[PDB]
Amino acid sequence: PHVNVGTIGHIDHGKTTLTAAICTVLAKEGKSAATRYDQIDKAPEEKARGITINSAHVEYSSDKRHYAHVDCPGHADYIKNMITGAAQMDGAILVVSATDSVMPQTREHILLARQVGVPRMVVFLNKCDIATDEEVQELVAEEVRDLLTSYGFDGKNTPIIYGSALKALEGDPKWEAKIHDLMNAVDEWIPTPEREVDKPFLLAIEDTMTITGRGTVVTGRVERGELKVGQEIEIVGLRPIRKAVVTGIEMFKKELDSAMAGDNAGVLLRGVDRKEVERGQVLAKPGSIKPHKKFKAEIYALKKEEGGRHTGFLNGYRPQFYFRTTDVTGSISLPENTEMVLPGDNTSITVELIAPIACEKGSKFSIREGGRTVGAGSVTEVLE
Amino acid sequence: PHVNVGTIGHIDHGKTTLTAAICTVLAKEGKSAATRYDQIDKAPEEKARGITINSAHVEYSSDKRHYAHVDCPGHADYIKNMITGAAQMDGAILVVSATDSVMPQTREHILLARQVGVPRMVVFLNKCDIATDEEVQELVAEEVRDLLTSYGFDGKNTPIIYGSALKALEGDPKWEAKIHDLMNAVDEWIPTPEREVDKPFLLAIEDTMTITGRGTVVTGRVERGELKVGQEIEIVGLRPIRKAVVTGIEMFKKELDSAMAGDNAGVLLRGVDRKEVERGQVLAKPGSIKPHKKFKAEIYALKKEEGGRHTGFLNGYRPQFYFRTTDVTGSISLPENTEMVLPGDNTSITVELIAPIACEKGSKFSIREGGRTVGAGSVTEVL
Ligand SMILES: Nc1nc2c(ncn2[C@@H]2O[C@H](COP(=O)(O)OP(=O)(O)O)[C@@H](O)[C@H]2O)c(=O)[nH]1
Ligand SMILES: Nc1nc2c(ncn2[C@@H]2O[C@H](COP(=O)(O)OP(=O)(O)O)[C@@H](O)[C@H]2O)c(=O)[nH]1
Ligand SMILES: [Mg+2]
Ligand SMILES: [Mg+2]
Repeated sequence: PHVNVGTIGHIDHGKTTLTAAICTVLAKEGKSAATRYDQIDKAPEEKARGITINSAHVEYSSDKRHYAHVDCPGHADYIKNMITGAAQMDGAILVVSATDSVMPQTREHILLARQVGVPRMVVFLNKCDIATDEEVQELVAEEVRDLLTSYGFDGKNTPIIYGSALKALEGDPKWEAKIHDLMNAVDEWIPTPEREVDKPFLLAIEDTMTITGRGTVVTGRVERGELKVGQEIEIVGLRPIRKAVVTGIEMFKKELDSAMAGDNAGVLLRGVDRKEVERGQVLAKPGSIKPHKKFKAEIYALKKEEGGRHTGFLNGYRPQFYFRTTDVTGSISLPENTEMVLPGDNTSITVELIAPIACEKGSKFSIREGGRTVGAGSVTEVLE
Repeated sequence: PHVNVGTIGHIDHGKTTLTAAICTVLAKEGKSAATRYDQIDKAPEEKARGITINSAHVEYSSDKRHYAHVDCPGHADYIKNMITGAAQMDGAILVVSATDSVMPQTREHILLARQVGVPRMVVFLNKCDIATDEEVQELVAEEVRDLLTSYGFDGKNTPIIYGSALKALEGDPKWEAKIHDLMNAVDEWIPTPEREVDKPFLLAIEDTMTITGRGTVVTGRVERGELKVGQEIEIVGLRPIRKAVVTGIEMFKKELDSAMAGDNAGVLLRGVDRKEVERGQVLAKPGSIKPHKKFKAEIYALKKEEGGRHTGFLNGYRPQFYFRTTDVTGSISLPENTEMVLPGDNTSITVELIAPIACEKGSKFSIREGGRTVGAGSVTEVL
């Protein structure tokens, strides 16, 4: 079980150089492959549910943990990666050039990280081989700390390493030591992710089937947590919420006592009629998630050359919102002074659905029109 | 009195080419000067102190009016120019590429145009030599109209000319004709600006004085309008608003009967004690402007190299707000999810001053910290 991290920050501040520096320094101890800057600086197109992103992925391990590291060419790739959940960062490495201090994309990545629930951050104050004046370095560091605090992060205790990603790539051991310092800070500051099996149980219902005399079997993938026979669940979304007692769990055709995250299982609910359950609802640990018709979210509207809309949309745009296994029609309201959202834009929106869906902070959804995906979103607030 | 216009729109949609095309076509009638694209596109960057705005300037006359036309290279130049007011625009020529449709800077320039008070717009749907197929052009046109309307403009009646800036510049007479259609649209849709001397009188008080035998005399520059001896004015700002009759106007050590925009004049006020006036107040036509402690504004934060802050400021920043002649301390409240404003940024803000200052929509001000200018703003709403 590895830890997911990534290099965020303003363009040309040194994310890719730092990524190559980590891999190069760690490869000398046999803890990574010798990944070169030019392999990562290339924009490697990938596809994650309709959204095309240029994104690089490397792997390395520390003395304590193994890491999966994401790095992206463009600011637009970071927006797309974080909203869709294609990245999923247990912790972020914020690169800030000491010669430029905080820049607009530095703030946007930190805000997006707060909205998609990135727990913690470690800062690499880069280009200190250029900005050698310590008073300059401290002024940038104090600005980064204020920025982290203003967005809910622990600016006082966030580790900030003063280094040079370039000179570390060159083999200068004085600057290589900062790469070691950054790795220890990541080991100690970025928490090990909670296993999906310890989270509140959730299963997205795909099919229903009546077992005459006993109840109704609902089938779907357990997204997180663990369910046990005899436990009580809630059926959330679309229809009025209700509780049910699980009397059976089967996967192939064997009868199992439990189901956990990753399982595609049939769940027998005692006394529930097939008309009470439908696709799009979720089984959930009672009280762990609620139904909502109104929510706030950050969205990315796909460009025309990505299969998205060809023109912008206004207030009152009424598309379909795809949540896990089904779509629900909703109406979109826009923030003040945003009167048109164009293809390629990312913006906050407020959505009033016609039917309630089970959603929380961090729920992912696709915006669809005529069956094609025109945008992707991440729920930031349940507003009901 | 010429009309101030300018090309706005997303980068690479043809603003500079259209600017050169307008002059080149009208120069054939002696109504402008033949202008190549490189004269404006490759002009050098600006090498001075303070806020740095890159902008080119041309002149041309249509059949009915004379025009001063400004064209800027970068998006940041348009933000700075419109917020500070150095690019005062009685009307705008929005350039939109028929190949790319409306882009984020197209919407951004329209929003900024409304906040600084640009009343009207004509649209030059450009690159119709590439995007032949009048159906494709008409779709982009409807998108521009919907965008114009969504931001408070009359998108339904806004003149839209389907042209090609390049082929007009190169002398294609079919496309040259669309330059003349654009001039007709500007002549008829862009309203002639109201004369400065005809606007409601405003004077910004700089100095106050007691002529022991005569009375209180306030001195300042007339921002707009005209003041005549015997008229009633209002003293707006820093004190409860009151009225007073003008009994004297002095300039160049002579008693005069009137003062107008641009004049620096000492104004003698009847029944006003010196403790009732002070720098930062304004004299104004009664009811034309009100004092406010709270307002909304679009501001541009100066970069470090422009003499501004080296670091970003947070919610609750309490700087000075320099209005015409004096600064008033005030607190800044930022829009949602904007927790820090960096040097070089532009953002809408809400301000609460410690004292009421006379202000209105379009009032310009500076943000100052320790005496040095760190930002420039334009009031968008008074509360
Ligand atoms: N002097 C110096 N240059 C650096 C450093 N890190 C990156 N650069 C340079 O800055 C430029 C951008 O770095 P890159 O990693 O591409 O930035 P990214 O866009 O944030 O990935 C490249 O030309 C690097 O060589 C550093 O620590 N010191
Ligand atoms: N084919 C064609 N190209 C154009 C037209 N107008 C502008 N261009 C091209 O678009 C590019 C950018 O135009 P420019 O005037 O610099 O746009 P600006 O950045 O808004 O000022 C230039 O290479 C022009 O040659 C047009 O009507 N037709
Ligand atoms: Mg990079
Ligand atoms: Mg230009």
